[PDB]
Amino acid sequence: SDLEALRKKIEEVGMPEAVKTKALKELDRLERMQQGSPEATVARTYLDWLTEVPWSKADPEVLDINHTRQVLDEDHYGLKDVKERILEYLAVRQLTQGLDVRNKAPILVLVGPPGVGKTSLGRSIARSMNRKFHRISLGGVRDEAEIRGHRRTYIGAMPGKLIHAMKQVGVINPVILLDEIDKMSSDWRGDPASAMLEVLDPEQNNTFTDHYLDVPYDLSKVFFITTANTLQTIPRPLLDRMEVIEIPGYTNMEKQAIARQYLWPKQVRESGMEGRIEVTDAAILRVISEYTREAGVRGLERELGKIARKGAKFWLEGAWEGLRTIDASDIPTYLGIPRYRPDKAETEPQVGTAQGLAWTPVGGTLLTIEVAAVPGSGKLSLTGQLGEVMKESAQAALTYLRAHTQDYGLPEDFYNKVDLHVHVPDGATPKDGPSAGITMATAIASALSRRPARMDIAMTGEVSLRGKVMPIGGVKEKLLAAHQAGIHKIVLPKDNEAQLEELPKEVLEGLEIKLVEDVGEVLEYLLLPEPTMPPVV
Amino acid sequence: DHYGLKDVKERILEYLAVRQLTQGLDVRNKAPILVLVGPPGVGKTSLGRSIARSMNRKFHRISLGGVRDEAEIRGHRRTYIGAMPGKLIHAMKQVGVINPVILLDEIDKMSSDWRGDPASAMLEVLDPEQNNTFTDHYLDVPYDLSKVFFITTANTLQT
Ligand SMILES: *[B]([O])([O])[C]([C]C1=[C][C]=[C][C]=[C]1)[N]C(=O)[C]([C]C1=[C][C]=[C][C]=[C]1)[N]C(=O)C1=[C]N=[C][C]=N1
Ligand SMILES: Nc1ncnc2c1ncn2[C@@H]1O[C@H](COP(=O)(O)OP(=O)(O)O)[C@@H](O)[C@H]1O
Repeated sequence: SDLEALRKKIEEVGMPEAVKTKALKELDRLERMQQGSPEATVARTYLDWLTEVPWSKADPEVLDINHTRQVLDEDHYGLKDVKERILEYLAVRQLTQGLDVRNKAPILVLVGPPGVGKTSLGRSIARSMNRKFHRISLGGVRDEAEIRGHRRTYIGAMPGKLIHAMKQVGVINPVILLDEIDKMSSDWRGDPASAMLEVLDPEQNNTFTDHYLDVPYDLSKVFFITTANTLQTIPRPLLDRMEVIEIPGYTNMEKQAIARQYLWPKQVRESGMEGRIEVTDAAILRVISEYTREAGVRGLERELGKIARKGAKFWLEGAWEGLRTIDASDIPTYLGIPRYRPDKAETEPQVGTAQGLAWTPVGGTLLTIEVAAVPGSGKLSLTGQLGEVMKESAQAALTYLRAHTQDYGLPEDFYNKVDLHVHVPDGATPKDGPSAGITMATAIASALSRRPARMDIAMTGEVSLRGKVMPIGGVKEKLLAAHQAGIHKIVLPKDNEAQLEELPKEVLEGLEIKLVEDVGEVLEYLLLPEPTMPPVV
Repeated sequence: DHYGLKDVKERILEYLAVRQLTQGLDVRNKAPILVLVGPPGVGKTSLGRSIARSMNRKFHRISLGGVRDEAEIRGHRRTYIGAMPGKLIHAMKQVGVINPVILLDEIDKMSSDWRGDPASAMLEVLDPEQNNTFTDHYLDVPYDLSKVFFITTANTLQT
């Protein structure tokens, strides 16, 4: 009577008319499963979903931003303006919920380096709305292999892994998540972006065309959270209807915060030791700096585990009572020898030198431009694997000085008898871009005038010929690098006064950001008023 | 539809005249299909949907830039136990109007790799004496492509 039990469950689940006739034809067709079977064994994976797929299994959608906020921060730190845009996508649905919402609304998409929080939010955003998070690992699909299930052309007509999200969950109003959509390639037959349109259509996400599940499934509420790292490979006909929210990356303060309570324990327990060893907050800072050189945090936790594991072996090597503590005075005994020096400022004013700030995709760096003035013919040597653009900024600063030899008390004929030389340690890393011109403008001015330039001041500003300081890019990462180096005075163009707000409130208080517009402001600020070394001529 | 463009719309009012004023002849005789240009601030094909809507017709769209294979507009032979025809007839299917206007969707990045160049496919329907003489793999029968008023518009005119 099992061939009749298929009636019992198919007639009782659901059922919408859109999927009613889809069984009334095959409710009888598959009963020939004694011989073969071309069309009787290929229908057990037909009802076993239909007899098991949920219908109308609803859930109380959270209409309380405090239900979300008070638990989102319960899982993640910082990302304030980021979390500001997150809620900004949330309550747009609950303003027209039920009807006049599912018909048209943008799609949330998260982009950021793969170390920073990208998937945990999915479990965080879903649990905060009484649904079921699901991490469809799309990394591995770049072709027309499985974006919609096969036909009934074989016995292995297992549904599409996409619609299996509707199978794995037991409700009809889930939170379905994707991973790294830019891991595709739409350059051959069966464009893998075509189906995703219908899957993500803010108009027909209630019709899921397939090849074995011939009926386009009707899914009323399917909350979506899309993740990626590169906007480029993301399909074009999909990107154009996504209110994408970027995920920036961490700072050396929050990097100490997360690992203080999240990464360290969630790696200590799994390290056998369930509270029999603990690392001090000061010690983490070393591991924060001297071994962590990643934008995200995926690289960080691996070190702490390596501490725990190699720490665990010490127990079997020799026991110790209670919990053993680990401070910044014993870390190398666990992780080995450091791999990245810190970048600490120098304090004592030096001749013809300045503190340059450089942006890098993994943070910020404090570079030290240094120049020399030797009796020569007037050449200009720009050394240190400098980029072609920066070399232009060097003369740009130098030429400005040449027309103002009296105004800063420079040598009258330094264009002619003083052969400069600009170096930027280290010598192996390609340094590029016009922003550092304000600094160069300083050291060159100092080196000629023999008045030292104080180093407790950071500076960065692109220079123009007649002398106006122009805006730069990446003020956020640079300043953050400057503070963690221990600098408390910064010089910055007037234009970038706007983007000063992105810094945390604390660092902004720590720095006395001098805001300038012309170089004449800087050279009075930075140069010692007295001559300490003899000139060239 | 939009605001301004008094120097824009008429350049199609000076285009549709060749069809109404002369029907049967000079209405499908290899007419010059449109093209538009402007800064990258204005919504340009936003006028597109308001062309059929302006003439009461309907509208469909297939990404010709994404048209680079035979699972696209080209046909699927009837030998198989399952296969879908080209999106040309499918486009005709989703619509209920034999002349569905189609913007040249993203053809601005048109490649011409294997499985039929999307240009040769247009040659059949675009040619005024060939559109009535289509040919599928889904079928074999010369299928009369009456009209698909392509609205060509992009900011690339080289590849
Ligand atoms: B400026 O262009 O933003 C700056 C100039 C500079 C600063 C410090 C030392 C040397 C030069 N350069 C950079 O920030 C560049 C990145 C860049 C390049 C072009 C346009 C914008 C930004 N980064 C570096 O040169 C760099 C950073 N870290 C290590 C090595 N090089
Ligand atoms: N704001 C945050 N608070 C706590 N942990 C975080 C935060 N952001 C990221 N993480 C950690 O980063 C890790 C990311 O891992 P995973 O999700 O596998 O990679 P991806 O970042 O590519 O999604 C998680 O283990 C998570 O614990």
